[PDB]
Amino acid sequence: MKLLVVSWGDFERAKETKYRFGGETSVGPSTLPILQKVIKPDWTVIVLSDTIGKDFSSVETLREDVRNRVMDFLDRIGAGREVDVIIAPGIGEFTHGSFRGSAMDAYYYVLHALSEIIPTKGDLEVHFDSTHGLNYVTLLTYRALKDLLGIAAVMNTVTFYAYNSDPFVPKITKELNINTIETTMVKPTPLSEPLPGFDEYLCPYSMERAEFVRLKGSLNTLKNLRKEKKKLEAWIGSLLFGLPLLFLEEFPDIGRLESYIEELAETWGGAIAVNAEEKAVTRRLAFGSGFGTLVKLLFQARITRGLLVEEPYSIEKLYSVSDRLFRGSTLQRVRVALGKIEDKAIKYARKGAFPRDIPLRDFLGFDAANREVSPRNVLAHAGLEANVVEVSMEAWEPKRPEEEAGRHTHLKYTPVGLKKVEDIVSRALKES
Amino acid sequence: MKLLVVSWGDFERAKETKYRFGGETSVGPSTLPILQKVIKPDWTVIVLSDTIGKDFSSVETLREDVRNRVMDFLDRIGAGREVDVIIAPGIGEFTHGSFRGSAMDAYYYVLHALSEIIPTKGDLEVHFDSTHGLNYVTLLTYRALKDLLGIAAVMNTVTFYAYNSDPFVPKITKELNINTIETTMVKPTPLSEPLPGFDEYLCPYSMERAEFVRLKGSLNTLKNLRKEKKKLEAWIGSLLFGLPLLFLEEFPDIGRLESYIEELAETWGGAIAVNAEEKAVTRRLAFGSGFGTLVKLLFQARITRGLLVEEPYSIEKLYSVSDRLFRGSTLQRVRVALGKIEDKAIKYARKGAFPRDIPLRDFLGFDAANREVSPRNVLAHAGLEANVVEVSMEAWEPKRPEEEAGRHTHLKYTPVGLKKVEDIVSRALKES
RNA sequence: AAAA
RNA sequence: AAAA
Repeated sequence: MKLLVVSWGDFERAKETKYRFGGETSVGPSTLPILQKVIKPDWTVIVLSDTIGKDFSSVETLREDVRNRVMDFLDRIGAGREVDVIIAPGIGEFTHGSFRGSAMDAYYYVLHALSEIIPTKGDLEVHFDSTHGLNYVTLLTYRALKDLLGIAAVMNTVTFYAYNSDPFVPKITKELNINTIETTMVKPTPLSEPLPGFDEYLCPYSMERAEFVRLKGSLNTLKNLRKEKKKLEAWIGSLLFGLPLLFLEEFPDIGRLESYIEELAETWGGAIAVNAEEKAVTRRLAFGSGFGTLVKLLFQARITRGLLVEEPYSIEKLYSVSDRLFRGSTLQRVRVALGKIEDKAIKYARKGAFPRDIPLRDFLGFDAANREVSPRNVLAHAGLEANVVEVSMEAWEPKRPEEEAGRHTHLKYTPVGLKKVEDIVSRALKES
Repeated sequence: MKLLVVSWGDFERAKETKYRFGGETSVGPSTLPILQKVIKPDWTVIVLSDTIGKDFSSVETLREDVRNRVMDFLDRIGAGREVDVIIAPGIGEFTHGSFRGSAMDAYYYVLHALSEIIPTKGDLEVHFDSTHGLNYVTLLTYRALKDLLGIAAVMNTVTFYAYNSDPFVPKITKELNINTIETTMVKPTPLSEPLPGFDEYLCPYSMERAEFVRLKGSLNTLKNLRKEKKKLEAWIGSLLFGLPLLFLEEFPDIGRLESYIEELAETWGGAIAVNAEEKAVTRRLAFGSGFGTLVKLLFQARITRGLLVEEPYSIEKLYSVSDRLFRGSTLQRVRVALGKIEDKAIKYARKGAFPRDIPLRDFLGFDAANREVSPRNVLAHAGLEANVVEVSMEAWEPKRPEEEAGRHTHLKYTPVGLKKVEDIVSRALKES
């Protein structure tokens, strides 16, 4: 899949020039037609600031004005309708109207929008044009794109190309080359932050205390998050630290994560004030880092949901999941931890023993004496510490016990064991 | 250390305006004075494109013209002269001049310059202003700065703030807010790139192939680097995968890395052709990703050189190096590996026995079953594999042997063991 | 609890 | 080349 993302400012103010790109040439006010002709992408995203809009009767009319002006300009330059348009919240005082709010709303808004567009299945070839962009929208869009692509790179091959034309200068420019400014294979970077404090999801920009306190207390989302926070941090730590059983057992509820992000986004939306008379937009609520973390968390769950299975969870599944999630010494750590349990399983099966509901301590033949659960042992043994894991082997008639034992031996956390694992992993994440 | 980095284009064409920032107010053509007043940095860096240059016979004439116009503008506005100016290789055709080369040279040049300015001891508070920047020079400078700060964060606390003013509309705007667009605690990111093939240090942009193959063959750098490559990759993998003994034994020669980077940078500099009459700059050689990797590699060595000591290496020294360098399950694996060696050493010291130069396999009491060195066992056990490591206890009179064994027990790779480990770690870095 |  |  080939994805073209372009950063635009006041696109209607661009002068007619010509562009050079992939040994093609082109005449007009935009790079987008020659980029589409050479790169031939499956999908195009246009990112710009709402600060070009002029219809101040309401928020939906402002977006409608900006969107009509993009669609009119696409027909003019001949670029086709097969496009997504991200209308980011911009800032500044202009003659045609006034736009106020946190500038970082643009990062959170674009991140949210891109998280619903970037495919969560298959390889990605991503092309980014900064040519026409505002400094601030371009930098925040670059950053949001890189953050989600780093997460998609845990499951899939992700390549990224950046473009920028030579500087335009009126009255002297004959033609602009579209330069390559980046060519990267994106490294896998799983989410590596805890969920923050409840002061950090939605922040007052210009809303008084009575309205904010009442609004913050009205949100189901912050109530339900208080309750799941430690479970979600447990899951984040499972990709970061190499804990394949914790990855499956703490796998988040995607419907639930959707409704948290929906409720925060539409509360941010409802707090935007549009004054038709003064031609002022005030974004009275600002997004905080916690909204960004939730968006990334949902995206990471969509990227990895292919690996989630129906319990019970076998050694063979834990190998299979681990091969997709983990690399380097992390992956070898997991294979050493799983291998020790698999070896004992092969020996039991060889002698027609099939233990059920047995603590991992007993299965491995450890001392009943060492039942304290340390951070050190939970983290250094892929989360499979002998005092928190229970083992069950299915009974079968073995023929090749060395190939068969692994799929027939199931592991789960004990109820008590899970809660101690959750505490250790949550705590290790927060002291990163 | 507080560090201010600024991104400038045609700084002289900016209009007088009012800036708001940190409760202060400033009237001027530049953000720089109000940024310096409010942030009070220890050091300022200005990054701009050489494509502003006017009457050039030579590279030195180009750079003098540009530097002199920056110093005129600094004096004219608030700012002082405790300033580095990075004059970056830019691109495009302008009234006064024509600049041809790889646009990505700006990234490698700014990365090289910042690697010689950003301090490599102590915490970093870094401020980045993009308001006056060219789109392409701004992204490449942001990226370069983030790449180096990620390495610095392995050893020190690094915080990063980015700023961008509201958009300027000519003749209309009056006051401009300087907005915050990023606040970040920079995550530790050790270098995760292998050194590339020998075609990726310097590439012809505009050079005859006879001239290029002759230059290549004349470079001591590429000859020496052919010999050192696997060793340098072993050391990169040691921080990445958690191998504290390999980190000490393969610690690279800083004087030689300096020499390789200066030869590549000097060669790129001399391949730059200036035609006085047609006012044309051609950078005949482009920097490749391998110049980037050598710069990051020298920086990560400077950041970590305070941890290095001479042989021998105690279990106590390896705990402390691991405590500074490693986190999560990587550190807890180091501690378990080292702890098993210490435990066994206490048992020997209790019996008054002080064995020397003994294979780790024999020291731990391993049998004969396997003597092969698997990537799995090297990477999963913090590079302390049983067949490649030799243990020496240096005899003392034990009183509290459980407190004393760590000081007096030393580990070393065997000469044959070091080679296999290098091959395994080098290959792991290249696959992942 | 031979690589727990 | 502060809405190429």
